Amino acid sequence: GPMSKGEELFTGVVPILVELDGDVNGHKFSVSGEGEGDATYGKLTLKFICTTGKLPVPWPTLVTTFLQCFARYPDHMKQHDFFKSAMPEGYVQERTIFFKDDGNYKTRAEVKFEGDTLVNRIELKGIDFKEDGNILGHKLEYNYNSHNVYIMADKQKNGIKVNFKIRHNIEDGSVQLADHYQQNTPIGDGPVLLPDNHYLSTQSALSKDPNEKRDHMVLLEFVTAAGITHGM
Repeated sequence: GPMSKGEELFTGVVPILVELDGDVNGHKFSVSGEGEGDATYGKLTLKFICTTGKLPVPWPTLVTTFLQCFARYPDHMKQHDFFKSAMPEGYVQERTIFFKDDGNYKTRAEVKFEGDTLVNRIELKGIDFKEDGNILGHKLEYNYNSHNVYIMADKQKNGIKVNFKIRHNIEDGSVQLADHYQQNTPIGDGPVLLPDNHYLSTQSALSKDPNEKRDHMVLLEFVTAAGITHGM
């Protein structure tokens, strides 16, 4: 049987909407995204458009901000899926992202069902970026590395927490570190699943739509949970 009501909402393909309101160093920008997710396979397919013009930061720096409820949790781990258990009312996802030797992003997002669509709505505030640094200078390669992140329960606040480092490839062969600190809290009062410590493993591919003239990103992602019971 299902371990939560929300688990049942993800057994097939679900449409996705993403809306981001951004302000980096006083530059305001907006991004809209559309696509589909299939948590049976842990797969996301998304297209984002900057509706205000050229995106003032590199697209790869926003990948983590733009849906962990679509992670594939194997049968033996479904009791640890906090993200689906918060649905349909959803969760708040908050992060500070510290870019080494550069500025920070602060983000607040709500992830929930609106009608039949899973919607991620984000406010982003970026401050203290260098005008000619890797971010505002668009020195990041248009690609993305794979990452394994360590999910832990926050029992006192009835949610989950995670810290992880994202590595962004730079055009000179160096790496720009983006240090993530993340807190997720349920929006509703209902019971949720608080997990044992485990990993989410993510693989992402970035591409372009050949028929899209606007500044945009196509994102394909695969996310799966992996446990550390080590029963052996």
